[PDB]
Amino acid sequence: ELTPILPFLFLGNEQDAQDLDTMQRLNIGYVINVTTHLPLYHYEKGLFNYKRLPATDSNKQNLRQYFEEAFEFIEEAHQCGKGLLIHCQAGVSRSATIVIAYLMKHTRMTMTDAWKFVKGKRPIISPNLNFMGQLLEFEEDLNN
Repeated sequence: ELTPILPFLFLGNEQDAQDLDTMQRLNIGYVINVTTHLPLYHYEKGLFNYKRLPATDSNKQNLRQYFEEAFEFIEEAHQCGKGLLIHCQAGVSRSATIVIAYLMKHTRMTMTDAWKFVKGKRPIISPNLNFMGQLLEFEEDLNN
C-alpha cells in the first residue's frame, strides 16, 4: 500500500518498511523512519541509508524541528535518482505531515494543495490538529 507521492518519494507504514522484496524492485535506496520505537528494518543488510526522526503521534510532538533534516535527505535521494520511503507505524499522521511539508517547500504548493495531492493518493492520512497547526506556521514562515 506504499503510496507513490512522487517518482522519488513513497509514503507507507510499518509493514511497508519490512517488504524488502518490494523495496528494491521499486528501487528504494533511502528510508526515513518517523518513529521512536521501531527498528530500522533491514539495517544489517547494508542496502539502504537511513534517518530516524524519533517522533510520536502526540498533540505535544514537534515535527518542525525535523522538517529540515528530512528535506535534505529527500533531496539527496532525488539528486541520486533512487527512491525514498517515509513511514510511521501507519502512514496516517506523522510521516504524512512531513511529506506535505516537503511538497510545500520543494514543490510549488500551498498546504491546502500539498495536503490535497497526498490525500488524493493516500486517503487514510489524518494529521492531527497539532500537526496541521505546525504546517500553518510553516506556510507563513515560507511566505514570510
